[PDB]
Amino acid sequence: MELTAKPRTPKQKLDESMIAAVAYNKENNVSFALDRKAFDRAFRQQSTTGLFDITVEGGETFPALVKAVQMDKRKRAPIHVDFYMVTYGEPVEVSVPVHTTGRSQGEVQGGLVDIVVHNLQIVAPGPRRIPQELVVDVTKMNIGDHITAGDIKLPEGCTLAADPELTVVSVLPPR
Amino acid sequence: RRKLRTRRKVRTTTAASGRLRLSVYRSSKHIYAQIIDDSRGQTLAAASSAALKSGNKTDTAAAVGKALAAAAAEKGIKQVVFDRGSYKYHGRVKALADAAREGG
Amino acid sequence: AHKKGVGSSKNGRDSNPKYLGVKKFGGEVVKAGNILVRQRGTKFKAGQGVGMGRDHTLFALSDGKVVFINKGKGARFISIEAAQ
Amino acid sequence: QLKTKYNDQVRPALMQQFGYSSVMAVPRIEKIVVNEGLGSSKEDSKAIDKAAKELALITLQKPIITKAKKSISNFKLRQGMPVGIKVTLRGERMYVFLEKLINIGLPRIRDFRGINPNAFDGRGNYNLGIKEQLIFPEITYDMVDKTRGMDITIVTTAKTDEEARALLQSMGLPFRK
Amino acid sequence: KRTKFRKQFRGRMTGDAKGGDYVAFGDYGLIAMEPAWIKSNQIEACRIVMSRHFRRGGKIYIRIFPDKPVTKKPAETRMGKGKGAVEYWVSVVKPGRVMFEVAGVTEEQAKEAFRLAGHKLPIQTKMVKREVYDEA
RNA sequence: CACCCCCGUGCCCAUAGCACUGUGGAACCACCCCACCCCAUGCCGAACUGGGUCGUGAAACACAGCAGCGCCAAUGAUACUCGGACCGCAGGGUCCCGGAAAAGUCGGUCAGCGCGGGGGUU
RNA sequence: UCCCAAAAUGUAACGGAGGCGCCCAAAGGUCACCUCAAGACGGUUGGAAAUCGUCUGUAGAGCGCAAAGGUAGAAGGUGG
Ligand SMILES: [Mg+2]
Ligand SMILES: [Mg+2]
Ligand SMILES: [Mg+2]
Repeated sequence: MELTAKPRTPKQKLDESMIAAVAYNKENNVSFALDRKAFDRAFRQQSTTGLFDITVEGGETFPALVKAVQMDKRKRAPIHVDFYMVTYGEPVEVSVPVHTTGRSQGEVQGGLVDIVVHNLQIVAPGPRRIPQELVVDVTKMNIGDHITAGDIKLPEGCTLAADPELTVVSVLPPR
Repeated sequence: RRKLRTRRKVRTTTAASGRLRLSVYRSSKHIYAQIIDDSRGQTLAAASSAALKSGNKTDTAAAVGKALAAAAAEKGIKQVVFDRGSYKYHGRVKALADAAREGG
Repeated sequence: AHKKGVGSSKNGRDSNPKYLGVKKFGGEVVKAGNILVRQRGTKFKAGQGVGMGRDHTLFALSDGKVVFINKGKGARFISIEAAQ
Repeated sequence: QLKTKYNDQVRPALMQQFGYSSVMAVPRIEKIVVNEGLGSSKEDSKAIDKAAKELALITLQKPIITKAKKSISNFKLRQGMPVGIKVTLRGERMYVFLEKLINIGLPRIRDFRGINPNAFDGRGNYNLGIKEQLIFPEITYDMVDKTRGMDITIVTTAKTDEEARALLQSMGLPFRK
Repeated sequence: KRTKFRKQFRGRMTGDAKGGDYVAFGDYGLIAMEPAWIKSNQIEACRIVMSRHFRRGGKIYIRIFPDKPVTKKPAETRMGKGKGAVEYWVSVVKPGRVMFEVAGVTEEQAKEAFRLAGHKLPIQTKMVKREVYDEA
């Protein structure tokens, strides 16, 4: 992502395919303005558990994580973004997606397994090695099987910010 | 509880009064018969019973009232006002009062 | 007679003339007697030098300049930092 | 007439059972009460008297008519109207009547066997729910009106119920084991 | 459909969506692209339609309840006051909003569960999927 | 304002509140003790109140740590809008120009500032 | 008295809701004091609420009636 400008005036882009963000930490809170498409093809994967090279026009590579993007209504199109410069030993806390795997003993059974909570935020991730996903069991689950955060295995170190007993998923019944 | 001190205090008008207020912390036997000037968070006199007492404390009663009334003299105060506390103007406190309420 | 309801319920006729507000604003050389605020409960609380009528009205006892003070909302006051 | 073994049997034995940094910080007893939530089901401008007259000779204290919280729920309820009766006891009269109970009260109870264990005011405070008034060293049916009951409150500095019980028992109290 | 209890009447005005997230409760979802008044009975028209296409799972979310009473001509007159508290009930959808979002059925078994459901709405809508991560 | 701490009383009046934890005792404070009568609880000197130790610091308080919660709160982009000028039959909407939120995010703090009296620096 | 009413005031409709033609020797003057709703655990006729008790508890209560504003340092609750 080669964003270059960063003036308060976004004219020179609002037409020209280019999104407009801002990134910081507590130190520098530099103004920003990157390419629409690029970021558009970008953020997709890495989402918010994905840090990428930020060599602002002039050659000064930076590290940051996707904070908060506020896209257009009427148009799934995005307009503004927030990057939270990666730290080193602690970024803050992150939002990690819940994922199912292996056919469940509920699906075939007679019902369908539902993921009550899509993405999930956990206390402390640990910068340098931050889960860009989170596979989860479902098979065992049968006729009304709830799985909470205090169940899902954890990626060596990370601590669950979300209440444990909280239903992350549950096999839903028929009808 | 506290209410009592804030009612008593609040009821006592500040600068609309112009006058001055004399307090008292006689829930202890360490009264403080303090005198304060409305606006400025200043204290003009005072006449506790902290400088010894001889043995009295609930008795040093009118002592501190006396030790204050004549005390303002070396400042020269004429009009003052009693801002007691919870202390329901009984004897112990009436002491300081009458004592001073005449010694002034 | 008959056997119904005297008047037809659910109406919408009439209301009230009504007034109230703020008669004197920040920095107006009030006067002895000027009224500075018609309020209802105690929106603005009698500051320093501001007598307060029976209907929470607020007037000036002496002369001077009108002063507004609002601490974190809730409690507001109109004072009179007289000139002279 | 008490207090020494109060401390002694209780207090010391307490450090000699526990370990208190002071004698100040040891579970004690703040007040014993007698709630008389009678009437209502018996609106006897006459029956109300039985209680007081009574309570007072068995608690040696003129009680107050804890009039309805002005609550007027569906059934029989209304404004602030005489319903119950409160009589708080502390220190002296407390211990003075109290002792009666530890001594005569309960001991002298037909069908009596002891009192429930299970924690009450997790506040380290205990509760007592007496019924029939016919078991009092004062209660005289051959000089009363009809026959009633009553409830008593144990108010104790006890920080915990653990510390409560003991105090409660050593000080005088039977437990149905 | 209808609200359980309330006040009785109302007014009318507009400005685009404000609280119609995106993903939440599902993987697929429908969004309205025009300022309208969704008649409760035009919701049933969807729900039910949508049902049929599905058999079980019931992974259909209707996050657009009708908080709005409308009115009518008692027959003609004019000489009297406001009228017809009960013409029907409406739920004001605004652009970008999310009335629907099934979840669980095939991408396709989802693009039809709406197509139809869209043929009975006073406006134009398009389907949506993910990357929706604002508040959670 | 020599250094400190403590008690009273302010301004300020949650970025000064809470909680969890620890520090303090015989200078101050409080608990504590008795209390017939002064004066007193619509019952209880629990609270008012009168006369005082010891003992304790446990409770209350004062102090200090801490931020899990509260309270504060950016910037960037945005909602809206004065003004200018347009669109769609209509619901509605847009362009140029100044103003410009709310919520949320970075982060922020568990105050700061007086007067007077007390006791310490063996 | 609320809304309409377009953050000053004011503003219409056979527009949307609701009250008044009173009440209080004391529900007034002043002077003292107390402070609520509500839940949780534990308690006797009780057992849903209610009487007592113990925690939480800027008040989520109260204010003679309609609503709004206002109010606990009380306009709330008692006594002289
Ligand atoms: Mg302009
Ligand atoms: Mg314009
Ligand atoms: Mg603009």
